[PDB]
Amino acid sequence: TILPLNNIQGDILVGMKKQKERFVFFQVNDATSFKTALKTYVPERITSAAILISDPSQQPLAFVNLGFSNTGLQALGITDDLGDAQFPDGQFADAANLGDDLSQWVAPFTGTTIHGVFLIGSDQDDFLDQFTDDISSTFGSSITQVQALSGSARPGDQAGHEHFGFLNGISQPSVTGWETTVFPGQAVVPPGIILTGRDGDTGTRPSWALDGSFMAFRHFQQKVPEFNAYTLANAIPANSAGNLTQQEGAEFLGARMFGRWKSGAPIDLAPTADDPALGADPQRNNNFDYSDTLTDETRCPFGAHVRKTNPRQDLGGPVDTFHAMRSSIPYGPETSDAELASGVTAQDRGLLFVEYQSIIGNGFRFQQINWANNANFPFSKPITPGIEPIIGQTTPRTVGGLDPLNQNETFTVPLFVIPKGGEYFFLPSISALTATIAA
Ligand code: HEM
Ligand SMILES: *[C@@H]1O[C@H](CO)[C@@H](O)[C@H](O)[C@H]1NC(C)=O
Repeated sequence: TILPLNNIQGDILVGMKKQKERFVFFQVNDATSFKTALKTYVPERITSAAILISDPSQQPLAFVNLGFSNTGLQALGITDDLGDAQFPDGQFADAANLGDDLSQWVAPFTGTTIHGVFLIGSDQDDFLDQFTDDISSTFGSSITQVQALSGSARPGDQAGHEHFGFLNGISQPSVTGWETTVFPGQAVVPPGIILTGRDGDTGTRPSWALDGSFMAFRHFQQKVPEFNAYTLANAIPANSAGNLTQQEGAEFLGARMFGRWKSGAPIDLAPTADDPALGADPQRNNNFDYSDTLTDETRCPFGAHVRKTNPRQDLGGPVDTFHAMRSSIPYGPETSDAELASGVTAQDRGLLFVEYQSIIGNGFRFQQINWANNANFPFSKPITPGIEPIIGQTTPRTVGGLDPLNQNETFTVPLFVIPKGGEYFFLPSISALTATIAA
């Protein structure tokens, strides 16, 4: 198969990888007028995977992608069942299943009023704002913006790191069907794991849904001073290499919780001390599979974030089904010295989380419920793994094995990641936007 890269919305396959991003959540007021605007908007602004892989000289100053919720499709008279079990009811109706404290959800996510989302990516505020204004001007009164959430990469040497300090966006699946660089340790999967209607997708899709994908969007607020204080209060006293200072033990505990050091070095490869050069090297930073630590936790806890969300050899071999693409971006200001010293969050910051898959229940939702929330996953281990400490949502939030020298010790971890809302969207192919959605 040859994927039509010019017809696939770029954030799905390639990722915008821009320094700034805005999510404009909207409701449709006038379906006919919306469709009329869409037919002029799409060819001019919707950015394909082909554009994202081209030289920067051939790229627009901002990229735009567009997804619809179930109620958005219904509002537009797009009534065919897309074949996904969770998409029709929306994420609010699924939130309790995910383990969410519903009291922390906020409008306009607390229902199914949201009809869709424009994602705008750009390396600069000015261009982000101009392309946002272009949407407002093009669509006019045919839509109402019900929320805009804006994110930004962190500054300086923290570019690409999320707010707890950890380098993000290292490990992504690679799909067959196009010409791409594959790094050592990177999963290679059929395109239908990500793209609806392609090989590997087992969902029952309308023909017009070919080369779309489902987005799980999550708005997470992060509690950074609290996370930092917890690592200091529970600093690991020693590892195989020797005794740790409190600061070293706190850094190590953070790395044990994630499965990677802040630099990106995976603990399976660097189990006792950071290796920043390894973290920065994509030829090496993903080249592990837990095969050296299937039945012990010295090299990596069973319940570390990355191991829970991608179990690699814990599954007994390569498995296509549960991989997904991520295109998340941090939001909010840096954490001040005063904030860190107090140990108490004073500003709103976090992650605008974006995960793409053909089957919501096999990607985001499987990683969340079957794996992260599941105290007995990974299976068949000599010590109960417990709840994933970063995003696991089962109480008590108890995780074992964080101390490599006392693996039976359990850690009860306060929740540092608060879901504030989210939605399930479908991003059609570019042709489907104008030939089906706007018909
Ligand atoms: C604020 C919340 C979150 C933060 C701060 C966070 C942070 C990170 C970091 C630092 C990494 C390691 C870098 C990498 O491998 O790319 C990572 C990996 C990953 N995360 Fe998260 N994450 C969050 C939420 C989630 C959620 C909710 C899920 C899914 C339910 C998820 C799924 C994944 C996956 C699939 C990987 C790659 C694993 C691999 O292939 O080895 N993350 N995340
Ligand atoms: C390692 O730490 C222990 C206390 O936990 C201490 O007794 C020992 O002297 C330390 N080792 C050295 C010599 O650094």
